[PDB]
Amino acid sequence: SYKPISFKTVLVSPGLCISGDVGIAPKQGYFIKHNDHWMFTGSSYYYPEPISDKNVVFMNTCSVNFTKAPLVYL
Amino acid sequence: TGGSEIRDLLCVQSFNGIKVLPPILSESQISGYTTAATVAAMFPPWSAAAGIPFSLNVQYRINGLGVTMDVLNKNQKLIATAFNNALLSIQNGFSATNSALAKIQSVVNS
Repeated sequence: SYKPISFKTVLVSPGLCISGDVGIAPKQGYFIKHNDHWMFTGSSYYYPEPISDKNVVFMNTCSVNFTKAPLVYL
Repeated sequence: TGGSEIRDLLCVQSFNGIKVLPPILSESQISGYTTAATVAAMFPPWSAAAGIPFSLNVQYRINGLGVTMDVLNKNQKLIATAFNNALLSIQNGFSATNSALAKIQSVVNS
């Protein structure tokens, strides 16, 4: 069995609206803040990776309580 | 030990050597375990709900059946209202002659 031995506390987000009412959500992980731009992180190992479409489930519209950031493009 | 009633069966059984010992864990502890599991499922960190907010978990579970995501987050208020209504109905349904109570009184009476 896989087993962690150390931990780190970070601020996460389950999704965000990035364009004209579109939604993105992580496949298995979270979105984290790093200097005014968001990156994906796996849910069992802390490693910032750039925003891709292979780790993101697209949405036709985002939820009302998702974070708002028109700056992120995809 | 101290009483004025004689038609009870449990006292006669206990005096005749037949006795039902309490379990090693009290039901208060098991209720605390179920409460802890439910709270960890609901509040962050979402341990029992695969690390995601509960409403979004309901949204994704409904979407996986075939429901599109456009109508899901535009019906979130009525989805939560329907979930609360289902919880209240399943709460109030135990007052009638339900089937779960049929099993519980079945094992007790057996």
